[PDB]
Amino acid sequence: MKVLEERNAFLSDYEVLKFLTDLEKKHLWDQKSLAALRPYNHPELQGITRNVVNYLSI
Amino acid sequence: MFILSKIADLVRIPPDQFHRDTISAITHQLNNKFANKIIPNVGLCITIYDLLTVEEGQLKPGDGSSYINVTFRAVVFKPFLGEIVTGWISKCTAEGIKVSLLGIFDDIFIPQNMLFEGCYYTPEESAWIWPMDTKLYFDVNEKIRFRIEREVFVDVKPPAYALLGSCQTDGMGLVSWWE
Repeated sequence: MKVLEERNAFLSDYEVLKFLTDLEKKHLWDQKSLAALRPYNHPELQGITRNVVNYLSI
Repeated sequence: MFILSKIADLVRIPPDQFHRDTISAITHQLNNKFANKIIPNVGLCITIYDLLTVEEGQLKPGDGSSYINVTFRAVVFKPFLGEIVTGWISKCTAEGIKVSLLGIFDDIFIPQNMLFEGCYYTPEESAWIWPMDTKLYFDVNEKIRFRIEREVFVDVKPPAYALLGSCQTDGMGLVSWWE
């Protein structure tokens, strides 16, 4: 494993909020789909993915 | 506060998955190794933003799994030097304040040599006080605005990645103090 460039680009707060939000969809991790429901197993990715979102939306 | 990091690495895809979207499979293996995990001397990796390049899968003579060299980018939590970050006071130790980005990162420490000139600790109330003529209290669980000062890495308490913060300028400190 090699790092080609630690800082390749800034992801704006919004861009993150989006990407992480659209991500929870592909894997069914949204308020809506969570209550209407195996979704993607990954507990850690799902884990932090939610927290980052709950942060930028506050 | 967030960035992307161009990285390269070898992945191992099991025969049990050769029928899956090869690339979606790769991404899985990466999150498997990096999602919410630290990247040595870089920072906290949140997930893969995208894949950039993939080679051909070379098989091993011992197990039907093909190995693949991949170049990708990843969403990394790596506040920059000078940035003004907002978090919650998680603990007031006699030597400083510990901050948190609620579930994101807990290794944010603001030491006494970083607070306002005069700040002292109180083991009775369990908090740090700030004088100016008139006592202001950095209390537990209150949003804190702090400036990031040092980026501390350690090849691997102690944590492989931590950050030092400050509160020495108008506006920094407990948020309820300047809104």
